[PDB]
Amino acid sequence: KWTSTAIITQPDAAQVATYTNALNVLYGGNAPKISEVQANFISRFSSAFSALSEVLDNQKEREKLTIEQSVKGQALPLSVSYVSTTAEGAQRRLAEYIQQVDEEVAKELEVDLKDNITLQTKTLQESLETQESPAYYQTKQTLLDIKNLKVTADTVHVYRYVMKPTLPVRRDSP
Amino acid sequence: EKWTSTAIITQPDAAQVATYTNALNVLYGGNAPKISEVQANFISRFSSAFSALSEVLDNQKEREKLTIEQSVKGQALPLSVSYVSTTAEGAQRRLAEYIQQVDEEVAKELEVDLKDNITLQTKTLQESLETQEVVAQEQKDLRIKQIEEALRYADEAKITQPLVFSPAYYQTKQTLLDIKNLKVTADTVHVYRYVMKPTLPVRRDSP
Amino acid sequence: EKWTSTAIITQPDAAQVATYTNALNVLYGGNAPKISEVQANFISRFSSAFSALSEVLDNQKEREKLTIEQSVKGQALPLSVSYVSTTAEGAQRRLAEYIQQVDEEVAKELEVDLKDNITLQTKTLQESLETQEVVAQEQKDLFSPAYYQTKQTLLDIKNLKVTADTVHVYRYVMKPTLPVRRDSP
Amino acid sequence: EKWTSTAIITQPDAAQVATYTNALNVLYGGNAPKISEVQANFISRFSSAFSALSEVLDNQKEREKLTIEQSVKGQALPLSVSYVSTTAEGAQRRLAEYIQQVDEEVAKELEVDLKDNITLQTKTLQESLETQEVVAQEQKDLRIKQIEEAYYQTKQTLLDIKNLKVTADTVHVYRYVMKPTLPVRRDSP
Amino acid sequence: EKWTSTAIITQPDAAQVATYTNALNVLYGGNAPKISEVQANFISRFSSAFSALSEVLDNQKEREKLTIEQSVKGQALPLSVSYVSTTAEGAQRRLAEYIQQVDEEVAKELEVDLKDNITLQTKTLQESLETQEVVAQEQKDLRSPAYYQTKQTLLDIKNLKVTADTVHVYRYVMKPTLPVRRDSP
Repeated sequence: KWTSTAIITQPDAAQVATYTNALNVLYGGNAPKISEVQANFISRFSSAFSALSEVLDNQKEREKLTIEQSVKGQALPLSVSYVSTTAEGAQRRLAEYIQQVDEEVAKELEVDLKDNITLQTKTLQESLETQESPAYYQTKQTLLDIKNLKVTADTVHVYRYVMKPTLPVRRDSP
Repeated sequence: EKWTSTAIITQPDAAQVATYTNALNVLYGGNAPKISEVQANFISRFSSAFSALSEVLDNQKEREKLTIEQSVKGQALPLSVSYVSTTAEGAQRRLAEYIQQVDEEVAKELEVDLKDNITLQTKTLQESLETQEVVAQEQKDLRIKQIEEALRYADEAKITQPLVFSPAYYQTKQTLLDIKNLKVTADTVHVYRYVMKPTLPVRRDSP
Repeated sequence: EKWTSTAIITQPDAAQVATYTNALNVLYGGNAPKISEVQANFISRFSSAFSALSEVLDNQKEREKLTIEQSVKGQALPLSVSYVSTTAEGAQRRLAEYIQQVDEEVAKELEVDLKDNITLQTKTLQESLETQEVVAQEQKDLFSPAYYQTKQTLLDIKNLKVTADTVHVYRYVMKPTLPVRRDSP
Repeated sequence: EKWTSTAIITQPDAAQVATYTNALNVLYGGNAPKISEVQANFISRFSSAFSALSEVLDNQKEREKLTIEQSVKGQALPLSVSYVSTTAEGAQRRLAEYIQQVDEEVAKELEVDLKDNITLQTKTLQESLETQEVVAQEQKDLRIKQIEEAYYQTKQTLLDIKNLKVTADTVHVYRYVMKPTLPVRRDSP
Repeated sequence: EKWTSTAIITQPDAAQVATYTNALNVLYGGNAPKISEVQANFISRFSSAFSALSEVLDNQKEREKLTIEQSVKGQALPLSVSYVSTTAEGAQRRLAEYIQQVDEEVAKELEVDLKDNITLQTKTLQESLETQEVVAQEQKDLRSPAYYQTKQTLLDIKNLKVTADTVHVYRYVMKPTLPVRRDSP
């Protein structure tokens, strides 16, 4: 028994920007702030990561995955940990899990947008059917931008490391 | 013969709140609470109720242990709820039931709290127009007799002697149509969302 | 021997705060707190008072255990209060009373705070009305739109019906409990 | 022979903060922090300093146990403070004296901050009065040379600013919810 | 045998943050975050690093113990930082040490970021003035004093001296202590 520990935090503005712009494009000044977006992402992460963790404990060969606030009482950072049989085993699995979550959340979040790109086209292809016009021609520019952006399956990250998972030097006290 | 089952639940997403969020705009527009806020209020209402059920259940004659705690001690969401029982699927069954129980219990309270708002809005809006059109009549009956005070510009005054109102009052009457024609499906209002469904305990607890 | 009764309480209903909140609009228009903010205020004053009582009851020669805590840990509301006593009925009884004690005690301080200002603005508004009345006539020798506002707001101020049965600083989520079983000795 | 005294303390009420809040409006108007925000900031300062005292006192040869913790664990206000001492009446007196000690200490540190914000607004207001004047009068001379070959309130503000001396005696950083108690039982170890 | 030094730290004051905020009030102008927001971000950045240091220091062959926890439990600031070491004075100095070892580490990432931002704003206003010189040409091609403030600022930006030794991400509330007693089993 050896525990690897990573420390993680909300994705930085850079890591969101792609997704956040898409939201501006689609929603103007009703689009949520950058800050809120990062906050939402790490929320989504932790929330899913703690499910992984109940699940991992609820099996024949049980595993201890862990998410807690690094400074007890402070929203960020979050420090995650994992136990495995060998020092390098932990250090590698944690990382794998952190990524496993990230990916799975991210995927779902990309789905939301690629859904909204088509679900809020039904207001853009629905102003052409309203005509067939002064402020009305701005809708033509917005639909051009809602076409100009492409949500690549590698843009969104819902977390950022503060400390990459550790190689434990000592083994766990039993 | 004690096994806990746990679930992880969070605030309801926007879609599950659509119904109630709309009706709140229709009835209020500007001062109407943001989706964010509604979402929060809902989960808050759930968690509060579930923590009461919890207390009830422990003060039963035939004691039950149902719990609610923050999944990441310190973070507001998600909440992880758990329940101990006779058998593994007993726990898993009952957890779920109890979750719907609270959900529903609260969903009803909301639906009631809404039809209560439908009442108090209409009461004032009808009473506003009943004061607006009691005097916008009167002030136009004053004019038809303050001009009928004939003699200061003589012949032309007899030509001085069909109501159209502000588009401010025209809007109010149009919204009060929507507010009086607001339909509340209690089966549409959902108060929490799953992160993880109640678990089927593989092991068994013991101290 | 020792029995613990337990209520669960929360911030007052939007409706339960309505009169008070209104009275603050009439008295302050845009510096007047949101309903939501009065709600949170009120319960905060409840729990602070309730905390104090608790501490006092423990500092008696004849020791009493009254406690307040967040029902879901590290989640603001609801709060669950509890009382220990010698009989299950007695525990339930005394709790509800203490909750009421606190409620009323806070309410009447908040009442007295508002009735300070019904009295206080009827002084600060003749000092803007009857001051602008004779000071108009100093322009007549050597009427304002803001003056009628002052007149109107004062008219509203005197309409205010605030009996100390206005203020309610908490609502139950669950009324005190009748404990089947006593404490683990 | 150990006896714990206990006060419960909260943010100071709107009135005890009157001057300082007004003074903050005088210099910033619509961008001044809310009354509420000041109140919060004040008690936050009290608290932080109180916990310093507390750590300091527990590092004497002559150890003293003075503490501060939220009264409702998990809820920001009120917070309850306690002090242990040798004689019951001795605790109650010292606790209150300490509460007063911190209060005062902090008030002074806020007095300074008022002054520092005066002397930093002044030099940004004047430097924007001068830069609006001597760069828009060089636009009046780029209209005269084109013809050839409420900011007065910002000064009024500045006079109110100049006439904003605020007494030290007004500022209180906490309000009691419960004045420190006289312990009836003694502590059991 | 084993001794514990303790410091209490907070968010940095306006003064310590001025240098950095001024620079943001230039290049982002009115989209610059509030000082409140800046101070907040700083101490956040600090503690995040402090708790990483702590994680590393425990992992060393000879384990080392560095601590960060909220001074008043469940209150945001102040933080209580602490260090254990063999000797009294040694635990004091090495705390202080590890504290500045972080303050620096952070300031340097913040210098790196401001640098990066300067390089973006310069190139974002180069790319604007290369189109504005396609419109300044256009002015007397068919035959504002507002966009002459854009080039006027993009010089304050071009200037900006911001040395990483003038960026402080924490303030002491209490300097690391000299432990009178040793610890205990």
